[PDB]
Amino acid sequence: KPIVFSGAQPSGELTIGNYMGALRQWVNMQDDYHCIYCIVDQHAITVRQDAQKLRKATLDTLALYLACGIDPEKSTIFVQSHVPEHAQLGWALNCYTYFGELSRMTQFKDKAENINAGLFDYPVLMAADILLYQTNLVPVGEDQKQHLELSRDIAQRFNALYGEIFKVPEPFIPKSGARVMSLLEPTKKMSKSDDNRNNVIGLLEDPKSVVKKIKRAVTDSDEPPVVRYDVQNKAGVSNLLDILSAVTGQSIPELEKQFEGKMYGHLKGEVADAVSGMLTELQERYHRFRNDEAFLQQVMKDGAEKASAHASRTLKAVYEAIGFVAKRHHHHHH
Amino acid sequence: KPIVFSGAQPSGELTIGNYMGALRQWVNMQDDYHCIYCIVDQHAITVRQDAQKLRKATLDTLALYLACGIDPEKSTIFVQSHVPEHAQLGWALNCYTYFGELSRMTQFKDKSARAENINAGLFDYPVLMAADILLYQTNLVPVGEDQKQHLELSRDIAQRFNALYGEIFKVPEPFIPVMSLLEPTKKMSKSDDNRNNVIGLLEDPKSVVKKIKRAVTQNKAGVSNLLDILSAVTGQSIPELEKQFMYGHLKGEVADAVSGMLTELQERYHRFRNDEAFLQQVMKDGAEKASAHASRTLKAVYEAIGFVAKR
RNA sequence: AGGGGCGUAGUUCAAUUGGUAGAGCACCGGUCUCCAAAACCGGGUGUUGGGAGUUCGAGUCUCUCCGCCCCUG
RNA sequence: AGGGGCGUAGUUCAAGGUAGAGCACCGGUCCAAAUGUUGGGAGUUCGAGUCUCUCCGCCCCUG
Repeated sequence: KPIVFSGAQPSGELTIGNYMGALRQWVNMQDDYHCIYCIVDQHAITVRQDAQKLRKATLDTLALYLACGIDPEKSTIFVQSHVPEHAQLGWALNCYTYFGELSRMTQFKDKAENINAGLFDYPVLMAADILLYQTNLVPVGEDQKQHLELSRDIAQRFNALYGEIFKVPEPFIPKSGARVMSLLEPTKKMSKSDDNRNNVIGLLEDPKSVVKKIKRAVTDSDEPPVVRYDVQNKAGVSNLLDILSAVTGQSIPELEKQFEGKMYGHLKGEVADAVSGMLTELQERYHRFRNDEAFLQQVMKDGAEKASAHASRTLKAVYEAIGFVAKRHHHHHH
Repeated sequence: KPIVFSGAQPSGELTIGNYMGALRQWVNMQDDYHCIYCIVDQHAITVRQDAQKLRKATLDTLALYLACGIDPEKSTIFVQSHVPEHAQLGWALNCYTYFGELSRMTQFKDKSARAENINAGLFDYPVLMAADILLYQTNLVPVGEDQKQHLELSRDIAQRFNALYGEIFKVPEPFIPVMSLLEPTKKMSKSDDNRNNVIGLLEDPKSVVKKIKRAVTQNKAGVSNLLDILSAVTGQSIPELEKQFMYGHLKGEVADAVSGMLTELQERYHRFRNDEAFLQQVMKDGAEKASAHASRTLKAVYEAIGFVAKR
């Protein structure tokens, strides 16, 4: 079974695009694949932020993944900081990553108040994240192909010097989920990092907010009004259909037939009642999980236990190749 | 009691300058100070090298410190990598050290002048040295071998993290404390390719006699230093030596003097070095003792930073 | 550890010679759409880093603190 | 993932016609001082450090 590493950034309200395009289909693939979901809190402190907020953000992100359907029996779900092997391999990989590679990373080269070594050094740690678990499928994140390429460069550069300690990871492009485009720029896809949030709709949004946001979405000035799928000409109405089709499963031609003679104010309202209906169940659930302090502390405890087992195997193999003397655990440790 | 952290580079072979300069004294200081000795194998990989050699080295270096007199039950001696807290705090302190400060470092800027392995390692290491120090609530750091900037930075980071989160760290302070043979104008350093210009703690009289015979002989400083050595080897002074003392006699006398200083050192090493079970026990006990302290500091950082804690 | 510097609406920038902190962009309304956009029509930004001085008058001069930037070893 | 550039002895180097340096260190005072693998392979050529191709390592660049 192929092993898949995804990272859950503690900040960044999951959008309906994230859900329907990616995580929804990945919920249905936990038995075929060995999916690992790591809450990368050590990657978040690269940017300064409120200590209580990050702690709550970590716990928020956990419950929502659970709320999105990640089964902690089938899949491994943990907090990056709770598995030391991450920092630990991170340092060793610093010695097999070159200054220029890190500095030519398009993001950093761009950044202006916290040019910390975290910001610069994150891509090595992100390669330590992938490589510990012998990952072979990586779902290439947003604006982060560079990063996986650097992981592949690191792992080959290490394995070339010492042997196949690591699996070279390949990018994961699963079943393309729904096509969710930004609500005021249907040319652009929906991004969790969108500074203007009217292009987005988070998974935990008031039915009112869902309505207010789909109401402001861009349409066209076609007279007569038409609900037809033309991605070139009718983008915003195309997008409204792709979203709706995704929530309901109905086809684009079915939707067109259903909206014959209806205007856009109706399609909007209809798309908003369908979105918010989906998010009521997933929001019901979320709070159950978010309130169940015990259950949360258990999914963490069990989850990190499963990770830190698989990671120390790899970390031992690395430190062996490296030239280090092994930690002396107990007389009868092997 | 004042907590002293000192890092032990595996690869470098210790010189008589190191021992009479520091260790010999420090050995007789483990009851007044809380001394900590960290064999920094993770700082060693920033350069490429033979894996098997390092391993040996680490141990050779460990066993040599135990022979020079370091009590594993009075001090904390251990191998850096055997404590994860170091990389854990290294990562976190990476996010509080500025790109400028690091690039500004003399040691990097220069390798960025030309240019062999400009790796994240050569760049981020001064942060890891800061993790090394702040983990153990260090009070005093023996700064030597062009590592004053690295303490300054360690002080400057501790001041910064503290100023934002609480006084979780202690600001380290520089502890206030022989020249190279064929270049008395230069000091005797383990990091000198010419080991004819140095004299190892484990060198045998034949090799010790041989190396000193070629010593260049304040205006005759090769003489002056060759005498200074005896001054610390014998216990005598300069006037007693200026009176007691051709130059072959001085050379032959520092030979029998220094190799006579190395005796219990060498004899202890060969028993320690081969008793791998003893080493295994010393690395296990030091590491267990180090984690217990380092994990305490680390817990406090992880709470200040805002991380959810484990259990 | 020494040594230099910078700090203005959300953002990018002004404010001559010490005399009334303003623009673009973004954003917000209003008009406008079935809804949106666009289009017009307006609107509002600001801890001038914090504090202390100097002056009749300080974004402009001085000090101090803060944070960051640059330099050296 | 793509696109350029570089590679000579320990080190810095010199030079389509058969590879020279320097510095470094090793040889020759009581004591001390005071060389060739042109990255590898394959081509083109009478002839290849030089030209083409390919690989390897690193450097620069883009997202």
